[PDB]
Amino acid sequence: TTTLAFKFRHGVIVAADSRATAGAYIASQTVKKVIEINPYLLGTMAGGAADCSFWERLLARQCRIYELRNKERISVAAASKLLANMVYQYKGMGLSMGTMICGWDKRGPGLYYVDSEGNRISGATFSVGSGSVYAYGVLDSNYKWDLSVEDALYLGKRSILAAAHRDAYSGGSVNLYHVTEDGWIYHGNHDVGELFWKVKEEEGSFNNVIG
Amino acid sequence: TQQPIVTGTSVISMKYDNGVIIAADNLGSYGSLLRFNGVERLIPVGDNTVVGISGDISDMQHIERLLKDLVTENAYDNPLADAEEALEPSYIFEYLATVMYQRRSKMNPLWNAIIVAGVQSNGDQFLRYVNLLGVTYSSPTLATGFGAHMANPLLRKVVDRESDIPKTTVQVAEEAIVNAMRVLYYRDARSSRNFSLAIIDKNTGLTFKKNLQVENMKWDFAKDIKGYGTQKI
Amino acid sequence: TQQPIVTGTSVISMKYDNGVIIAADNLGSYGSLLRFNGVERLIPVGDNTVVGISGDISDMQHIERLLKDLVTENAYDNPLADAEEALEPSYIFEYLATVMYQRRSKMNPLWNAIIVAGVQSNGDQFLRYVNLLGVTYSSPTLATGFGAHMANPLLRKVVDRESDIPKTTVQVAEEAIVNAMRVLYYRDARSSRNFSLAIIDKNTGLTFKKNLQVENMKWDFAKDIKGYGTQKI
Amino acid sequence: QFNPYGDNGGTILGIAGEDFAVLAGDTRNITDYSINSRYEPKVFDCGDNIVMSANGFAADGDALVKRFKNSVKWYHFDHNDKKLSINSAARNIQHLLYSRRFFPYYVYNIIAGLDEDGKGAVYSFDPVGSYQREQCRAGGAAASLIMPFLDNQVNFKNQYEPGTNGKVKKPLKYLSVEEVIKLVRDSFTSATERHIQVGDGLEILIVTKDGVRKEFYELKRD
Amino acid sequence: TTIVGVKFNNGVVIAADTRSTQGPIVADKNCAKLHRISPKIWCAGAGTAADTEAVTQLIGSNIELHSLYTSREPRVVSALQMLKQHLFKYQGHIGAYLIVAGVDPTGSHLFSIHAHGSTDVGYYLSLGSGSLAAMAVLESHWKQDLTKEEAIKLASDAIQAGIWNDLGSGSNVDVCVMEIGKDAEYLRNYLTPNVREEKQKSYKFPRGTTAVLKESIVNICDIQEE
Amino acid sequence: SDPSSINGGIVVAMTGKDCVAIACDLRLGSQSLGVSNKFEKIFHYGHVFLGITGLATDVTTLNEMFRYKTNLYKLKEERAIEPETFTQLVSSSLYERRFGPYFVGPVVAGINSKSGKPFIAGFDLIGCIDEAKDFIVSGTASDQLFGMCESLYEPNLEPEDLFETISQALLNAADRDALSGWGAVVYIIKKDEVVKRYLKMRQD
Amino acid sequence: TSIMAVTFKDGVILGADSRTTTGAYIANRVTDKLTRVHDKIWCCRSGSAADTQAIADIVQYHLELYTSQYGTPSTETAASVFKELCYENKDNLTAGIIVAGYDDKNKGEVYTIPLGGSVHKLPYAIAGSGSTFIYGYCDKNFRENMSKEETVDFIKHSLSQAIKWDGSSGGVIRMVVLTAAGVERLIFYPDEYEQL
Amino acid sequence: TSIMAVTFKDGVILGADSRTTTGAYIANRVTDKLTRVHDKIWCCRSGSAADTQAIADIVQYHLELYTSQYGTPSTETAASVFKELCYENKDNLTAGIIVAGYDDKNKGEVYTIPLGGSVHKLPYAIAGSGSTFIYGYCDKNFRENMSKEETVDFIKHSLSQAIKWDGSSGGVIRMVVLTAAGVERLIFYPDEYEQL
Ligand SMILES: *[C@@](C)(CO)[C@](*)(O)[C@H](CC(C)C)NC(=O)[C@H](Cc1ccccc1)NC(=O)[C@H](CC(C)C)NC(=O)[C@H](CCc1ccccc1)NC(=O)CN1CCOCC1
Ligand SMILES: *[C@@](C)(CO)[C@](*)(O)[C@H](CC(C)C)NC(=O)[C@H](Cc1ccccc1)NC(=O)[C@H](CC(C)C)NC(=O)[C@H](CCc1ccccc1)NC(=O)CN1CCOCC1
Ligand SMILES: *[C@@](C)(CO)[C@](*)(O)[C@H](CC(C)C)NC(=O)[C@H](Cc1ccccc1)NC(=O)[C@H](CC(C)C)NC(=O)[C@H](CCc1ccccc1)NC(=O)CN1CCOCC1
Ligand SMILES: *[C@@](C)(CO)[C@](*)(O)[C@H](CC(C)C)NC(=O)[C@H](Cc1ccccc1)NC(=O)[C@H](CC(C)C)NC(=O)[C@H](CCc1ccccc1)NC(=O)CN1CCOCC1
Ligand SMILES: [Cl-]
Ligand SMILES: [Cl-]
Ligand SMILES: [Mg+2]
Ligand SMILES: [Mg+2]
Ligand SMILES: [Mg+2]
Ligand SMILES: [Mg+2]
Ligand SMILES: [Mg+2]
Repeated sequence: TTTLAFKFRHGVIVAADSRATAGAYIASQTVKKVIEINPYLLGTMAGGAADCSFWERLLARQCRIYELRNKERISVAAASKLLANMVYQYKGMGLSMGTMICGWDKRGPGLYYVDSEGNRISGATFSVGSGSVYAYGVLDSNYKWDLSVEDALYLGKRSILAAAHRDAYSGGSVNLYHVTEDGWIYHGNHDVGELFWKVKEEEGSFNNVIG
Repeated sequence: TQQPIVTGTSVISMKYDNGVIIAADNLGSYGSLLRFNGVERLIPVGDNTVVGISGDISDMQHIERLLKDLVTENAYDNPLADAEEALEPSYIFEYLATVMYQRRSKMNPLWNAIIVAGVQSNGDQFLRYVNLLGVTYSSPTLATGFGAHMANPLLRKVVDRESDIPKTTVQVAEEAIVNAMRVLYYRDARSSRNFSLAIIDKNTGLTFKKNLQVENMKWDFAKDIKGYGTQKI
Repeated sequence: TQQPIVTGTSVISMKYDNGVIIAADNLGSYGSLLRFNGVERLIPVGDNTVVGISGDISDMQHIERLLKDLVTENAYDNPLADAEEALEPSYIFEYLATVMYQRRSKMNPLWNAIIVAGVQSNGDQFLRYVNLLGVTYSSPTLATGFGAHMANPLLRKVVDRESDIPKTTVQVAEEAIVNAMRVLYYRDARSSRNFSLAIIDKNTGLTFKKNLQVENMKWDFAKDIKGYGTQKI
Repeated sequence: QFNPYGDNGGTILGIAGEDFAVLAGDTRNITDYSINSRYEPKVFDCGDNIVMSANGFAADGDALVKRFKNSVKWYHFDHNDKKLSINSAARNIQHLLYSRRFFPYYVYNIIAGLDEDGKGAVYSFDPVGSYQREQCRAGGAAASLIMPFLDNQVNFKNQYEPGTNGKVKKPLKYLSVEEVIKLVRDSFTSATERHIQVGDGLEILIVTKDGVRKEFYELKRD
Repeated sequence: TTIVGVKFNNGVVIAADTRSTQGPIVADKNCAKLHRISPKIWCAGAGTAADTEAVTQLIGSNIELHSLYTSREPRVVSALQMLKQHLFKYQGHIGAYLIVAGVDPTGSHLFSIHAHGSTDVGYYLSLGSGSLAAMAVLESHWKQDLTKEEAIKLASDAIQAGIWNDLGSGSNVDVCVMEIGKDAEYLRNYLTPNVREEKQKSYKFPRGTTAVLKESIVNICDIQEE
Repeated sequence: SDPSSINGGIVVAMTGKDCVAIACDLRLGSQSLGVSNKFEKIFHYGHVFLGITGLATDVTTLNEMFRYKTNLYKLKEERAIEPETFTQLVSSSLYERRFGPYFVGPVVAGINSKSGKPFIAGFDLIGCIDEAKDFIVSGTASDQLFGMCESLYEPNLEPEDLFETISQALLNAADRDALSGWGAVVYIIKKDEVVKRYLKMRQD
Repeated sequence: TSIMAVTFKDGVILGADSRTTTGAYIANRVTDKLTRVHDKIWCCRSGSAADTQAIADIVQYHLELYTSQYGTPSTETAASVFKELCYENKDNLTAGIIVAGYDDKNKGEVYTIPLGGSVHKLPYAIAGSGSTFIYGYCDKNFRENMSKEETVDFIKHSLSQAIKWDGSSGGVIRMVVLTAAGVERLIFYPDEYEQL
Repeated sequence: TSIMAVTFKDGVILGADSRTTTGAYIANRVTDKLTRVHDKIWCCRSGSAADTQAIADIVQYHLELYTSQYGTPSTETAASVFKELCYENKDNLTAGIIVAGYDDKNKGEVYTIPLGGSVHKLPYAIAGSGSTFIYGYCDKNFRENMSKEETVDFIKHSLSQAIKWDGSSGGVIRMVVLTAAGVERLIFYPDEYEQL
């Protein structure tokens, strides 16, 4: 996998590839690694597909009962912490999860990294997965706070592409999301095969590759 | 988790036009030691089912008791225990298969391979296999252990598919089983000459044959074999 | 590196006023199996030395051949081979000790424990031990294997230190050795009743006794022992 | 040491049409280099126009199917004979699988049927409950042999329109049941040639609004 | 693999299947497991494929040189002895399991040979993963004083048992008959009971379907004159 | 750790009517990392073509080795080596390292200059020959290639038809393998003309 | 150990050596391996000394309680109680037991219970490390319906050989005769049985 | 395996079963384990089939070369050559061999060579996995200076029991008689020896 997310002026961008692997064998290439917890909350998946899917779906149900008892949408911090405490019970037992809880709440846009090891970190920029290391190069070099929605969406898309190209266990297609205070907005599924050639021509990058 | 101590080898079986046949030798081995020579590994359940068991003998004796108790329990408050609500081969098998899978799921298995052979109420032939892992399958011929490697090929020459079953008589089927038992005696180092054979026919019922022996063996050609290559004397 | 297969148990020995005594049973064990009942483990070298060997019997037979060849080689171009330039116990021992240490240093040992017993030219008693590691030591009493644990305590009651040697006669020393061999038969699970005994005296020379048996055993008290605690019948 | 798992071989294949769905699988059961059965059904009609096949370790596959069939039975009892939709079954199966996250069902699992809009649906599961709706999916021993062929012949991957030279793709035209069954038979005939655990027979279950139909074809017995 | 050897009245016959595996995958559907050591000495091989070939080519080469040196037709016992000593020396690491048969001035012979260097004599033998399925047939149908035609039938029936019942064996049956006073007849694909059925569809593509970037002529010829 | 899957790669060869074709991917990796998209795995010694998959150092080494041996063969024999003869030389050379083998999966392809007969062959890492009539596959996506070739292939294909068949077999197999791709090349070989085509594929 | 039990005309006779070992050291040379679980139901013990003692003690408790409620138990019943313990605790035990008893109705009966916890009713039985060496001798020399004197000689000769070849067997030969007449203990010393 | 060699009045007789195994599979049921290293010096082979064949072949070569230079070798000499191979290569071999031969001077002689490579001259010898079960029977029934017919029956009965109890032993009983009269091969089939 490659997944990323970052805070900025106009909310938070969330992007991810779609490849699923079983050794060298590419089992699927149509996997949704972004889970919609509520119209204002997203969750990313990396590592154990089954683990990430189960626990984040179970979290979405915790976040919903919260809204019913409290007449109030759960905060990003509280949601991230419920997950963290849930997976902490099974620590050392074999769980493999690398997630980011992205959303907009009362404190503005929120972004937390949560994993099966026990980490829970608030931050403006994250990337988790086998291809995260490639994505960080593009993010760190081009990331501002004063970024337009159009340019921010492109950055997250271009970052996954960088990783999808180099990392053997990343690719397929890019799923984009933009989270505002009026909720998240899906910005499509983009095949890396087609996207790569397009970006190569328009941007001039990947000069080493022939096409 | 354990290891098997006293063991029973192959159990072989096949379907024929009117029923099923099943056979197994009378040996209880203790590693390489052929310890117990009078062990019955075919266990009838009523007059319509025979359970053939291989593997650990202590676990076999346990299963034998579960089956005996099953008959006792089925008769309780059951006026039709010797008629419509009698035990069927399919009931007996599913019970065992349930137990075997539960025991493997607790990491404390019954170290056996079992073949349930019988004839149902409607006259249909029943033949199904189950083992220590809870794995089940059915086929026109079934065999455990070495029999799977040596007997099945011979029995599949008689009944290669489902459509060959009606064409196969009891005389032909028994002949094939008896031949397979001879071959296993030639080639299986944990087998015995003495064996038991059971036939469950939809017309003539259950016939249980004990104290059978492998006969018509070929050994005479051994006298001409000398050395391992170059030796002449 | 290997493992011992066919093995010999304890060899026991002690000094007395005029010489040395050495003894060992006639058994060649094959694990828990008491395979070979006629094995001689005391090997005389001339009329002044006896080498007692325990451990691997194939390695013992090898050493036995080295010693036989040593005698042959010493006689070569040696007019005084049966006199002044005859083989001494100290020569024979140092040779073996050299071989044992060299073999362990190549990580391919002779899997034995050896006691060389004899009387020197000047009448001095010789008694020294060597094993598969090349480890050597001398004492008024010496024993290998189980004998080290059971025989030495009994023999050290007769000769506790160097000054007790002149006070110890051949009749007393032999009596102690014979008693120790009985105790080892009671208590060592890899021992036999039959044994050989050798005396090397500075006056009467080499006396080699074969086909000795452990006698005067106590077993009668066993009849009164019943159960393991509470049982009365 | 006791090993609670085993490998019974077998291969399965699900393809979703526009108004139908197929679930195919070979009928061969094996341990190591021995054949247990040449005809041991692996694909089942579970009710409510849903077909299912779980295998690898036969004993775990039989148990999962048995449990899901039971889940359908109790869904009717508890919710007024309501029809269990394919998406609801998929989610239910996830929870059956994850209930043994620390002693997994050692199986590949595929279900097929029709969605609530009447269109064909195929869902794929990993041993611990990660599931995906797909158009085409093979599972089991020869999954890696078959899937690339289906990427090419069902989704027209790496196929472009002549004359344009890589500028315009082959358009995604839907497939008929007759065209799909051809791909299924060719897939399994090819897998039988190069995989030793695949052969003997091929059983196909087709699902339409009218119900569930079966088709059986022989395969090589070597 | 399944391989067998059967003696008869005036000679000996060997047979083999034609499958070669790489795990659960079939690498070759029509592999040739019957090897010629000398004109009238043939061996069938099971185990590590390269080893059965290499060891056979080597001993066959040395047998040919021996035959030339001695001005005699090679003997089966010579091939047997040379093989077992070679295999014993490599202590089983050369995974060749062979059935060696042939006719020579001494008569007809049939031996088996294992990777560790042990040999066995018999009237009927079987090696490989399907050896049990094949031996079941041989033990059921073999008799003394077989004819050539009866022996070929028995041998191919034994291989078929392996083909059908053993997953490590499949495809076709190869046979080689070595009769006294005759040329050895090598019957490649004696039986062909596993032909693939016609495919339902043709997957021939329209020309221009594949996207191309560059084209170029490859110069395979040498440097030219002028 | 597994030497045969560190660098990744695939090779496939097919026969046609009076023609042969051999193809390969262009990827060289260090496990998950992609290092080069120009690592061609097909070499030729005169009119005989050799594709090699597996450990890249051994691929490079064996090419240099067979170039060495075929150049000497030619100087002594006064003629180019043929595919049947070259196939035996590859087998001989691999088995001489029986107990310290090159971690490779070679594939030979060519047309006998005298008989005009198309020829392909495959080997395991220690030298066993697999002489096939239809096709040969090798690499990390060998299972995938077997599935594509066994269903797409039909005998007696014309050069321009064979090109499409082998290209689609390679491309779709590579797209189901993480360790294969990053470009592809196809050689179409006839008795006295050889065309080489680079394919356009997804670069992930 | 070397243990055996043999049925004969008038009942049954149990036999055993008297050696218990810790490696090659003989921890006790006058052991009594023939233990009583009821008046005329005895057992021969082989394997772990601790395990076989613990088992025999529990069985004696069960049969004592059985007797208080239901009267004298059968030899088959005693063998079943042994089995239940040996089978259900097979993972944690190392016990090879031979059960022998005398009824007036059933007369002499012998049941052997090896490691797994299986039960086998036999005319005679042998067990222990030393039994391996006398399978051939016992099979050739055993007859049914022997006399008391013939059966004593059969056991004496059999255990003599077992002791001769097995290092883990030795000492005295103990025997227990179970008949209608009562319970007789016999003992035979090395000087007697070694010269056979 | 089950092998034995027995000296008697007129010479010596070798005996063996015919089973060779690969685990529980019987790879050959008509094996000839009685192998000739010289005209009247034979051996019984147990252990690895490959190792014992390689050894016997080397010994036959050594004794053939001995004979060409120094005339007929003694049975002791043959046993020494076996020993030298088995002892010096003990780390890499698994061979249990019994050497038997007939001289006119020394008459019948038997040497056994177990795993370690030690040599033991005996009146009779038994070896192989199946020998364990007949130590008692053979010790009780062996006499010195038996007749040919008595010795054949002794071996037949002994190997019959060994085969009966050992799964690694079976098939036919082969025998080789070594006397002044010459060399006689005997064979006994299951139907004959099982009913003993
Ligand atoms: C990138 C693509 C890889 O790092 C991402 O991290 C993605 C994240 C997405 C899918 C949410 N991760 C994977 O693709 C992930 C990698 C992985 C595999 C196994 C454990 C942890 C991480 N892949 C999976 O989770 C696959 C998804 C399947 C192919 C749809 N699942 C498996 O491989 C399953 C799960 C196994 C399992 C996990 C925990 C306990 C028990 C079992 N395993 C199998 O299907 C068995 N496997 C089949 C292939 O042959 C080998 C055996
Ligand atoms: C039946 C079919 C199976 O028992 C027969 O016994 C045949 C015998 C005939 C063909 C002579 N045996 C095989 O087909 C044999 C089975 C086998 C496999 C592995 C070990 C021993 C036996 N198959 C082979 O030998 C193949 C032949 C190829 C397909 C042409 N070779 C391999 O599988 C090699 C094994 C090489 C080897 C080296 C050292 C010791 C033992 C074996 N394996 C590979 O090539 C796998 N891998 C591919 C990627 O590159 C790295 C190696
Ligand atoms: C013959 C000897 C063989 O079958 C008999 O069966 C007799 C039976 C009579 C005594 C009941 N068996 C023994 O004597 C028996 C043999 C034995 C040994 C170890 C395990 C099982 C059986 N010996 C013992 O039980 C002795 C009795 C002590 C000396 C009083 N016990 C030990 O040797 C204990 C055993 C502890 C144990 C280990 C594993 C499983 C169960 C129990 N061992 C030790 O004290 C340490 N010992 C010495 C160093 O080597 C390790 C063992
Ligand atoms: C009886 C059986 C026991 O003492 C006899 O001694 C006979 C003697 C005659 C044949 C000389 N011995 C055997 O039959 C002998 C038993 C044996 C087995 C293993 C090691 C030593 C002795 N059997 C064999 O030697 C067979 C003969 C082959 C089948 C023709 N060989 C094997 O079993 C080989 C030996 C490899 C080996 C292993 C360890 C040490 C030395 C050699 N083993 C295998 O092929 C492995 N086999 C396949 C996979 O399953 C495990 C067993
Ligand atoms: Cl005790
Ligand atoms: Cl042999
Ligand atoms: Mg197949
Ligand atoms: Mg790829
Ligand atoms: Mg990638
Ligand atoms: Mg003793
Ligand atoms: Mg036997």
